[PDB]
Amino acid sequence: AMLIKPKRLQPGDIVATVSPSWGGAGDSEIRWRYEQGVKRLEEVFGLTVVPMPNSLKGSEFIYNNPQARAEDLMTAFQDTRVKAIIANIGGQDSIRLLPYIDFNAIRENPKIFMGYADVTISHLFCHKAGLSSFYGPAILTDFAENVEMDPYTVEMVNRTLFSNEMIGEIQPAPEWTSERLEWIEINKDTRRTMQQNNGYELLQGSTTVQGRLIGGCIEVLEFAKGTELWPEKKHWEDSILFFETSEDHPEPSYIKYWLRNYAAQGILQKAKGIIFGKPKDEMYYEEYKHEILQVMKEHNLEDLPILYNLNFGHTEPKFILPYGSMAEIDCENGSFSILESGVE
Amino acid sequence: AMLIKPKRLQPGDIVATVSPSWGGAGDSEIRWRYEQGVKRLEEVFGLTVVPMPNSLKGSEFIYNNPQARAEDLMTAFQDTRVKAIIANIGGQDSIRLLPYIDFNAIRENPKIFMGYADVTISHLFCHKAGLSSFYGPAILTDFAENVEMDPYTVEMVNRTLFSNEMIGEIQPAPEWTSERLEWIEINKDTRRTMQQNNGYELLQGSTTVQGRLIGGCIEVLEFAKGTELWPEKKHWEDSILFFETSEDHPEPSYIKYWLRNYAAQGILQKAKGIIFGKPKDEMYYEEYKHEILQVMKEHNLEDLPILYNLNFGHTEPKFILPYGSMAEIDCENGSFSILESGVE
Repeated sequence: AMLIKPKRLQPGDIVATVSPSWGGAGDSEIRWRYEQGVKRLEEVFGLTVVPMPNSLKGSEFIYNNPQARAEDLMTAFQDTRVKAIIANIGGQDSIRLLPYIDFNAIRENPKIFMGYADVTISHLFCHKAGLSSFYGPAILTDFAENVEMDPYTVEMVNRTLFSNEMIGEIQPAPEWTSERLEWIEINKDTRRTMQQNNGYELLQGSTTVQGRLIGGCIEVLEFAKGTELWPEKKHWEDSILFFETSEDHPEPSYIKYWLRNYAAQGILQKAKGIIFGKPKDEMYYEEYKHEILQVMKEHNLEDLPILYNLNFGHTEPKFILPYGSMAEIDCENGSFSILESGVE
Repeated sequence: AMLIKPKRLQPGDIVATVSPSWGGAGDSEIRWRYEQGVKRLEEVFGLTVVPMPNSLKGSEFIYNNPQARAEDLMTAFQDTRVKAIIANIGGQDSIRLLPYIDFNAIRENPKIFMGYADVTISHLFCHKAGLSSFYGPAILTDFAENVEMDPYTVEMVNRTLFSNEMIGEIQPAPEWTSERLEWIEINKDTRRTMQQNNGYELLQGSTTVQGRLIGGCIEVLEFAKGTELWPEKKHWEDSILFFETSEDHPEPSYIKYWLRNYAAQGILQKAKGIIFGKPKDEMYYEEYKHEILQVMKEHNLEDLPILYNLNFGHTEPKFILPYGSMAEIDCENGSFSILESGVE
């Protein structure tokens, strides 16, 4: 392993919230939702939440100030009190933070960093600095789930961040949702409709493979390709890639194009296996499988283990993927496991 | 200059035709269209046209055999009798040729290579080999135009490939088209409806900049990012970038993402100017403008000269852009010029 494993959380610890992308958490009509997420962090996990100075100044300020976003991260990391850093929400332009990041400040201050979607860029900040981060729940989307948090997400947070024991087998969620419910306070007492779940889907493969995890939102990863933010070649060696599609529902052909580029970099030929998150609203659920299998066929990778319909990405509930942690794709059973603890 | 300038073309010369991407040129109901385009090269320019062994074996074969596609490319170069190579048509999967390219075969045999769209990847083959190639007309799209080749396209071919004089100023075409007329022989005497062209639009800038051309199809350029097919850092210094959208009609927001990536690589900061080809069907004509200007605003580049609606790309008629040749954007006169000769 080439990534520092951060120390586990425990009640009483300080957790900093940041807005590395969209600054919507500071907005007047979305603020209620942020405070609700904070409320769950304090009550369900016994944590203390401290927002970094610029993280709530509104989406207008934060957009025009990518520099202000970066120093929030630096402030959060350089603070020895802060034990974990959780992104409020994704967005789309956190790549503008690139020339303002002190990677050394991350390397010297190892701690839990969590988020997904566009926060993937921030995960590449930690990765390059040599720090293992966590692809998982964000404040506005997961910790602020109306009425009550999903027991599945809560369980997975306890196992990955609050326990130093091996995570192990990851079971599919009993139900799932991606239903659109506007973040206006009039809806805080309304539950979201849950669709029943199917379980994991094995597209191809017939052996049990083991590799370290790397990847994220497949759209967002394109933003960093060709840049200095892109991980070294040694990181892709013997790896389990995880991809997931965003809320914008990318056309099946774009999934094909992007996978073709991973083969052009030689990444797909290095992988031990691949896992895919559940598409939002299960849109293009069948079309995506066609394009994935076509690419593997085009590049003679028809024996590379691929798991489908996992509970991570733009669908709730989620589990947590620690970057660099050893994972396992059991084709014989169609199961997925993380063969170590998320935290030291 | 860092790219080798090929020898000029003259009557009697042998021109090779290749299918680096879609191999539909050899299909039984399209072969007529190939022969029509060849007929013009033989009669208008007085050239001898020779098909490469695998280039007319059909779309299905050529799709399943990217190595055979590369073997055609290597054959055309290594044969000292061939003075020019012209792609038949674009596609989407020419990136799959990469594992079969001998770059030493290209740099030991400098000659004219011309094409566009997905043939951008093949231009990067020449680019890495150190050869100046020509972003322009292909066989099936331009030369095989029904009833008659557009004089504008014919003029620019003679001014770029047959003449070792300074190309000079490129004037906008009076009319334009990208109408979908099916390539079946019954439609051969039916002409395509033309649209009116309103000239070049300067989006921003007020200076006179000079730089060497580099770019291509902005969608296809994405295929090569992060790969060893991506041009060295020295090639992006003091450059005039040319981008163009394909027939897929990419979302305006995707144009924003890609330009953000160029800004994250530091490419946009090193640019002397940027030019954009007319999008197909002029779809998202005004939407693209906003996204282009929004990106420049995000990175403090609002003084960077940007020309819009030039006559290259997925629209007929076309002019030709030699990679690496010294170009110029005159914001005062709102014009575009090439201060070099396309051929030696």
